[PDB]
Amino acid sequence: PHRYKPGTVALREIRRFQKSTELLIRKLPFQRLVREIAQDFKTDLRFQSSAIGALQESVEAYLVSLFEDTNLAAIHAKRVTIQKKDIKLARRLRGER
Amino acid sequence: PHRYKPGTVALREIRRFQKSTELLIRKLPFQRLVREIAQDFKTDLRFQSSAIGALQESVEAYLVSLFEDTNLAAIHAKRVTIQKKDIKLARRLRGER
Amino acid sequence: DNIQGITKPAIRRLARRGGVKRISGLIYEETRGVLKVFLENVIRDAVTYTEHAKRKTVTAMDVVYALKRQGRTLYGFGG
Amino acid sequence: DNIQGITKPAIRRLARRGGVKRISGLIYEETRGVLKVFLENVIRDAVTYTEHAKRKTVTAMDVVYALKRQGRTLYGFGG
Amino acid sequence: RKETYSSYIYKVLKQTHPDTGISQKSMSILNSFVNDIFERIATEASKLAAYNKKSTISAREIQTAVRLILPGELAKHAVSEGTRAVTKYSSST
Amino acid sequence: RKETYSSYIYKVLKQTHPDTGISQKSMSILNSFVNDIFERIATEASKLAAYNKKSTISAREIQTAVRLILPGELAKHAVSEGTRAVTKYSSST
Amino acid sequence: KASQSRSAKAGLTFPVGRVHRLLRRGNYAQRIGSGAPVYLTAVLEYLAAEILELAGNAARDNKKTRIIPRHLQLAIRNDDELNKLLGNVTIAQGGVLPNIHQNLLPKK
Amino acid sequence: QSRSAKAGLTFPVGRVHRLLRRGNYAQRIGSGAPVYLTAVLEYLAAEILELAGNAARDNKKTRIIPRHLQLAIRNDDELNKLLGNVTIAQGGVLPNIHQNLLPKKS
DNA sequence: GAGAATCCCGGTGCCGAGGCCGCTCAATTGGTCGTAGACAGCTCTAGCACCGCTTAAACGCACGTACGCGCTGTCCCCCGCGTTTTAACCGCCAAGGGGATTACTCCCTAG
DNA sequence: TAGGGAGTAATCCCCTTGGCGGTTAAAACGCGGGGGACAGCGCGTACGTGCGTTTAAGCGGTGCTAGAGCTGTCTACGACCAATTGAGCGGCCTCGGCACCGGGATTCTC
Repeated sequence: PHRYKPGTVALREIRRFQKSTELLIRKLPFQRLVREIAQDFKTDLRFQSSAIGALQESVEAYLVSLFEDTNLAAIHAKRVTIQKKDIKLARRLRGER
Repeated sequence: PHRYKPGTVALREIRRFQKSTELLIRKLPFQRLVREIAQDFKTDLRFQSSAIGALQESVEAYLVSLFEDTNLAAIHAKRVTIQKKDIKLARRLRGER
Repeated sequence: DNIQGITKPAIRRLARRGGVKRISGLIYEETRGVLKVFLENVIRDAVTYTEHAKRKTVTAMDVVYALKRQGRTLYGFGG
Repeated sequence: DNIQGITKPAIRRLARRGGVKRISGLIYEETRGVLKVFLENVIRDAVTYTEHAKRKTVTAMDVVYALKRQGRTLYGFGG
Repeated sequence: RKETYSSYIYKVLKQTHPDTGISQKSMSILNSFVNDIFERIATEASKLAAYNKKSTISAREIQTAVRLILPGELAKHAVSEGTRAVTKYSSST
Repeated sequence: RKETYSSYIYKVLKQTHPDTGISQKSMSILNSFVNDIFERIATEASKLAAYNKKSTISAREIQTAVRLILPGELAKHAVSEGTRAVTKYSSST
Repeated sequence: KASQSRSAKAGLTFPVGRVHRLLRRGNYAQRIGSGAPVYLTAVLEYLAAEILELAGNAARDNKKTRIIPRHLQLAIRNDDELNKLLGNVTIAQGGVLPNIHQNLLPKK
Repeated sequence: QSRSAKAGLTFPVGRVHRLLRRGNYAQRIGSGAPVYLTAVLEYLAAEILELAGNAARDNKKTRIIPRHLQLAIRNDDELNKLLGNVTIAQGGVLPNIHQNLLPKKS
């Protein structure tokens, strides 16, 4: 059969994901995560679905901006594969410690 | 015939300026610079003496805060010498464009 | 299985939204770690706005005010 | 030639404050181009405060408020 | 009873694009945007009036706040539109 | 005829340290610190009062404010000492 | 005796009196002058008109007749003074502009 | 009788009440609220003065200098991120030397 | 093993950091009233819980190949140092231009 | 309808912009030398690809009840006003901590 070069259909997946505007995290594991993370500060806490959407949009923008910052720090380091020290450098030079 | 290794006296004077906290910028050339950069909008400008000292402290703090960041970018770049590309990545990661 | 409630291709989806090419395997738990240190700072401020208002449910208002605080503001839910 | 007011050993003094063993020679003019935009960005918000005060002199009182407006609030000269 | 700007901005869109529809979420973003802009401009003006030891807000402190906040060509177009509007309104004679 | 805070910080410093001297640049520094903390706390308290449809500022809103901005062990130290002062005032009414 | 509002006296479609109300009981100042709501209303007029212009051109650029938040996001992020003003705000359901680094392409 | 002495504090409750009421924050204002703000300002002032005093005695001086103030603010991490956006005057930077920049071996 | 280069101990004006009195506004006390915060009480939206079908998304094992990484040889461009030289800085004298402030007034903004 | 907040303006005094000049740390400039950055080449493995096999997300439907939210009523906290006393700003006065200078011990570096 006919195959593809590794890193060429990944460009197509990149342009598909950078066209598509849809949501990239499933709603029930995220709502379980935010409920068990809000249980620590205060019990018997109910939630709103609009608050769920606002929270998920905030964290989705946060990983997106942090992630091209990590990618730019990685190509800065004459490499293509990202590593954990790129994340630590991006966090340290972005200001949050 | 006593010749020092290059960088040892650099680190020693780095230590002396680490105990030091005085102004490292000459006063009158910086006064000339701020007058020639403030003349362009409304001429015949009177200046107070303390404003120039405040400008000195702010430019020195911004320079050292950028230089620690580009030192971190340089030591992350597996090098000892800095470059313009470290300075651009410092400005990109700190976010002043 | 709550902190790993997000799945392995979820960081991949957030990755390829970000224009990356090659991704390692040790970064997934580290991205989950920055999830933890981000959501603590978000929902501690959210629950301060919550029980200040004498309510035991979070609405759409206190979350966007919590987001308004640190300078990562978000539109769309301002009303 | 007045733009040549800032001198290269002063940039070296600022560099060794950062604790750097090796400095290349292009860093001086890079920092010159960096600083030139930077001080003009506070001269932008100082002289308009001065003009709205109906004053033709600047002081230590409006420059600290310009830095406090942009977001590097500085102590020592009041405010 | 709740307040929104929706009919005014709808009319602004019909002045330049008559055949264009609207998502309600787009009104939510743009209402938040105009409220946020009014927010920063108004507290910048109040802060500047508290600086000059004045108890009155007039057109000149919000003019200076517009010059402070907006970028330069938007600042000059905004003060042009504001000055022509306030001189048209001031001609009530 | 300006107002300073120098006598009170001098009294506090002599309460904690009976031998330390101080310079005037440091007094300007920490007067600016006190005014910055006061101003940030005050605009946050006014914001939380206007946000809860509330026309009076009472100690609950500054309690929520010093909960939300100040660091946590300083936050509960400040809450403890401020509540101690609150009961000291309400006892000695 | 009957006369209309100040908005058409200034020739504006945004409410001058509502802005005056919000400036009065928004506790920004103890005294509010007459010409301040007119100036602020005109500034909001021009800002909303320019944002609607860029949104309408973006919606024409996708061959649609409705304003999607994608159109608002691309109109804000494409243009650079709107990039500087709105850099710190994340648009709800906006997405990310397409960009690839030159070294990441299959250069060969 | 002074309200500061009634509340057991050494800070001018009347002055901060004046600054709060003629500062245009709310139409009405509380009575125990300036006392509460007075107490928390006294606490932060006392704690930063204690830290500056310790940073004075460890470097043999009986005088407070802004370098000692920088030494007092930067070591405490919670105070450091409290003032992560604040530039001090005549304070300097802490001495940190990178391990890769440190030469030789052992 | 030597040698710059530090750290450490002792004498010196000094000039800038603690008291002190004078006193002038600004914190304190008392009375009045009209409204706003608190509590009680009320109606329904909306949030939680669970059952069950569908299935597309996710885990896991297998392998193959670019890409991270270790080593290497090399220009060469930064680093220590001697020599001019050039502008920065300190002491100072004089001007006059610009900020502070007093003082009445009227208009326009609060109600 | 009212009243008090800018507005005008004049006057005093203070600081700051030029202009002196010496002298002196300090920058400019040229020169020897040494590790550091540069590309290049090989070794292996880790991430991409793929198919079989779950699984537990998603829809959607229903049932229940807390709790959001609006209204009514009350009364006591607080703005407002008039008199008062005291305390914190300031000019003035006085003296010792620290920088500065001089000279000897001491530690990395070569």
